Amino acid sequence: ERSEYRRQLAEYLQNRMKAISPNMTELIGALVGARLIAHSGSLVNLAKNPGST
Amino acid sequence: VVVAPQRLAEIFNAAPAFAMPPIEDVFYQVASLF
Amino acid sequence: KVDVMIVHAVALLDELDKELNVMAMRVKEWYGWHFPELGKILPDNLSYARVVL
Amino acid sequence: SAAWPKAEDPALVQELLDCVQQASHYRQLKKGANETTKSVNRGTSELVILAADTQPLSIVLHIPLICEEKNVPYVYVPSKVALGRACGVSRAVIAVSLTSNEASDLNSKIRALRDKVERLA
Amino acid sequence: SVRTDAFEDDETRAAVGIQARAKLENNLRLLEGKPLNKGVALGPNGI
Amino acid sequence: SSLAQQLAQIAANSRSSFNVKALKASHSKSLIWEPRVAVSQTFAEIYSQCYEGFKELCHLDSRFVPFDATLFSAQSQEVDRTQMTAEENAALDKRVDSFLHLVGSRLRLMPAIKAVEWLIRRFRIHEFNTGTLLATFLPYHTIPAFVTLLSILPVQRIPIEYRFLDPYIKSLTPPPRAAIVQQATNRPDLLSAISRYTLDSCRAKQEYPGLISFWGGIMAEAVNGMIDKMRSGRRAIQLENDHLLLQQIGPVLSEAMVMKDVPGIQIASYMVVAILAAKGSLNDNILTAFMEQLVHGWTVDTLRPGLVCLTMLAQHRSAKQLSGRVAKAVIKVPDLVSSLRDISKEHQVDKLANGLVLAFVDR
Repeated sequence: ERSEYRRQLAEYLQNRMKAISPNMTELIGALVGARLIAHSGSLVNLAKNPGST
Repeated sequence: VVVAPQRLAEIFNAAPAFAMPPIEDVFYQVASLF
Repeated sequence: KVDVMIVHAVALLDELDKELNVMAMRVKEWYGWHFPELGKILPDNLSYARVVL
Repeated sequence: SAAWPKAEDPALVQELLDCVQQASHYRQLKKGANETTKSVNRGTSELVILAADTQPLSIVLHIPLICEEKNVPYVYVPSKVALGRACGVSRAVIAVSLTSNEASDLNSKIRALRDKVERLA
Repeated sequence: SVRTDAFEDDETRAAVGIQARAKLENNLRLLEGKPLNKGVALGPNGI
Repeated sequence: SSLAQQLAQIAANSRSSFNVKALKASHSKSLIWEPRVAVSQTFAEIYSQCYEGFKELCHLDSRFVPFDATLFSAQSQEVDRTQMTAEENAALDKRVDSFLHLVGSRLRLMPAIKAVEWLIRRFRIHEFNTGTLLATFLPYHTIPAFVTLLSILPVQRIPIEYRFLDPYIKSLTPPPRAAIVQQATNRPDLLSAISRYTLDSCRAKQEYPGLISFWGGIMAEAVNGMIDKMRSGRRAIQLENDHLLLQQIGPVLSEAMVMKDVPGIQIASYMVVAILAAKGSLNDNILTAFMEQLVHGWTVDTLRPGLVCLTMLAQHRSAKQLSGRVAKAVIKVPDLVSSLRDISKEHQVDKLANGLVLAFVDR
């Protein structure tokens, strides 16, 4: 049951990240881009950082 | 006609020998480059 | 769309994979007493839980 | 559009790009959007110019935020190519930042220049 | 690309990421599919 | 080290084996297996594995029944190559070459690699026919089977054509066609060796579009690089280089343009001629020779790109009107002005139409 909840949570985060930043999804994907969002905190605070960062 | 060779290399980079487009289409790419 | 459910969503994916990993190994031993060979010829915990079921 | 500090082509753009070139000859110049962003976030920046000829201007719209936070003047010139060879780069520089030191006539020119930018904003 | 998504059907909203995929994967295969360093060949006698 | 050089040349000339280290290291080579598994393997076993694969390829095509009669026969388990006179080694290399021309299309399949692995592990085609075997695996120079070939290939029985593969044999990675095409520019020995192969498989109607597209690709970028070399601007040097270029490429195109039953390599030769008139500033009599042969080697299936080549050739020709046979077959073109308008949407057609209508004034 927790594996099924993993599957639908993964589809949730994929579709949600496609709705929030489609440029990110059509570069590296929802998981990796979502973890960048999670590190810096937010989308504008990820956008305020340079490319080396 | 001055054409840098790397654009014709770019015509022949992807889809190596098999799974390349047929050479009517590849020739249209080449003559369209020229 | 909002970003706080991104960061909480991937946090819940991390704790989800963690707790599913410890519960998965928990059923590896927890059935592994009655039948030990299943973890040896089956490495994957998903197919392990399906064949234990 | 989003270029509300638009510099005017009657020689304010020309004095901007000329001071860009002189700061490039005094090595006081951080070129490109990422290095501009590093100079503003680190607070070394004394003035910052952007280019409104950006093909999607969203990719330089992020630095007016942190320039409003660090309280440094920013202004847009209408050509990234003019900014690019104003720097002396051989590519298109999209957004440039120019710092200062304790004592230079260049620092005086930065002072009078962001006095004019303050007359815009 | 994240700067475009953060300051503004889905193939016009995703108009930066597709260009960066094409350029960045084409750039990949021009980096990887590269010839080695040019080496002389020697015969049976070292000729 | 004079005697060392003469004996070294005898040893690299030596096509046989005389110690047990070299029976084991010679029988060890294989495409499919590993060395440790391939050493201790008799020939009835390898014939079972392969001839399963050759049953499969005899189901898949139909021209393999005479090679069931000779090469993959039940009697060919016991045919040592090195105890055979040179008429027998010549005839056996004829049947080996014709079989390898025949196989070279389906070569990504495991039944084809099984049949080729019987040719390697008994007849030692990797030790007696390396030009044809490198010529057949060389179109598939990106698949890993080409690298297994580059690990069973003897380093100093390889033609000087194909010796660019030496760092790719040394470090087991497949080479790029940047390297293939670059040594095809510098060595005309290589660029003829590819085109000696591809035209040889088309006189027997054994072509395939990876061979056609591969060859036309190498001629394309290769003749581009050759024209960029052969330019000097010194008048007598560029004259002499234009003559040398026509003497290198000339006969290959001269059969390929007329080869009507292979419309593929017909179109590829149209392509290289179009590159050659486009970038190479060849003289008007040479361009009339290309136009007249293009006109003769003419097919319903190659109508539409051949018209584009007529537009290129006539467009870069410096003289004004065409010559004869070109006007006659372009009369024999069915939808002339409509096809030339469809071409003129993407090309320039006006000097071709001017040479036509001016020749019609002169008829």
